[PDB]
Amino acid sequence: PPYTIVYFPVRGRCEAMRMLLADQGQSWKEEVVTIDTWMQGLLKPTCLYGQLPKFEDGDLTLYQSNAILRHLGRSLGLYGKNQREAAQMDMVNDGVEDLRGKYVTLIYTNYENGKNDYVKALPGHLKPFETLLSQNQGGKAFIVGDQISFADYNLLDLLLIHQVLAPGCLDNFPLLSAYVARLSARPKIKAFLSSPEHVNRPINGNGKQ
Amino acid sequence: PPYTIVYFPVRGRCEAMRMLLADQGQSWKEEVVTIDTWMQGLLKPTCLYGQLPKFEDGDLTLYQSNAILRHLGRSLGLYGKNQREAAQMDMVNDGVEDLRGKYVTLIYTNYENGKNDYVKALPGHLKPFETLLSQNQGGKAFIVGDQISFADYNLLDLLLIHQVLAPGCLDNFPLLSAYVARLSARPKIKAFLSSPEHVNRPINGNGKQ
Ligand SMILES: N[C@@H](CCC(=O)N[C@@H](CSCc1ccc([N+](=O)[O-])cc1)C(=O)NCC(=O)O)C(=O)O
Ligand SMILES: N[C@@H](CCC(=O)N[C@@H](CSCc1ccc([N+](=O)[O-])cc1)C(=O)NCC(=O)O)C(=O)O
Repeated sequence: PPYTIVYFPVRGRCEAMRMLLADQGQSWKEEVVTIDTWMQGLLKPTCLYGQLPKFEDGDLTLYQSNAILRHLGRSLGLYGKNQREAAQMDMVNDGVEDLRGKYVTLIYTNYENGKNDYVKALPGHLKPFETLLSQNQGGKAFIVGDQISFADYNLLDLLLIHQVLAPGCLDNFPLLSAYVARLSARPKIKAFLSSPEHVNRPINGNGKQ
Repeated sequence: PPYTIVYFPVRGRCEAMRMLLADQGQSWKEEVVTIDTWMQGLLKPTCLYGQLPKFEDGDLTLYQSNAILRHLGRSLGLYGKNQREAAQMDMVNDGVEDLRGKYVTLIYTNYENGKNDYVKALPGHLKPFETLLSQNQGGKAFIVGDQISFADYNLLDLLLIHQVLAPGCLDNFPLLSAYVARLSARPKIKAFLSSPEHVNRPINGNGKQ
């Protein structure tokens, strides 16, 4: 510490880590970068890959949203209790990323014509997560193990944004519906989901949701 | 152990882990699944996400190529010496994945028309890796730290396949050119790169390279 998040004035690839820090009683400094500030002309600070977000933990600067999640997962003890749980948590997080990549592609490159085809193929992509829950204590606890991990926060966010995209996409998935209701019920998270800084902030950076 | 890899008869998303195991004196069992075997019916829905590869370490089954790399990175001690190096190794591996995703998109969905545009934008994507090397002992050692990690194996593979795609794409990058020559010089890897099981195996699953 201290923690600092540099990103656009949207949820996107930072709402997951913002939920993690908030649930673990942590506090961070929000540093906004408008699209005007980003793209305008000759301006280049030191963006490794040229994109955002950028995280700062004490005197450690990091890039890549998932690399940041795994960092907080190691330092804050949210990466399982053994090798098996660690590997399974990566397998799950990667699956979440694959679907998140598709969602981003839809919103930014083919929202109008692709929406119908996306929502139609969606139940096929959400099914694996449903299967994972049943295999672990009947989906009573978390995606992997007994305690909450970084994978749970990323998965929760993926499902929350898909409920806005497709209103009843979880109806055919009992476990996933209860899983979202359960994790949202947690006092720390609930406070965040009902916070002005979260509500007033749009999901994506183009008005499409 | 024992180690087992289930995948298509191509390099693709498994040549990196095959180099890692080979360099660490490990031995695995190769289990091939033809495209014909893929299209069947009842004997098919057994894959978590519905894709490959599938790795087996003793009595631990895993999916997602990157999750498998990180697993071998923890058990075989190829994940750095501290938190900083671990986070930086993830940041690098994720960058490699982003470019690998683009490469796969080109080869399978737009090889004919997209090739020229890809090769033209390529030097902009390889630049970050060049910058990383100079920042670490002038690119004398490895991508991160003093010892070889899983990130190095994945990066080496990404560059090797891009040299086939675009013959002189590394000419403008001194450090990356020496980095590939150095890691390829390693006796264990060199033996693998000159092995029949590797040579006779095509890079992608559609004849395009
Ligand atoms: N693999 C990377 C991808 C990072 C990424 O997508 N970065 C985007 C922001 S997320 C998507 C996004 C982009 C822009 C806005 N906006 O409001 O302007 C909102 C959301 C970016 O920097 N875009 C600008 C650029 O490429 O130069 C990661 O996970 O960190
Ligand atoms: N994010 C995942 C992606 C896995 C993946 O790309 N799986 C592909 C194989 S790699 C690319 C590939 C595909 C097919 C062949 N082939 O010879 O038929 C070769 C390579 C697959 O299962 N494709 C079939 C399907 O989607 O059902 C990971 O890294 O594991």
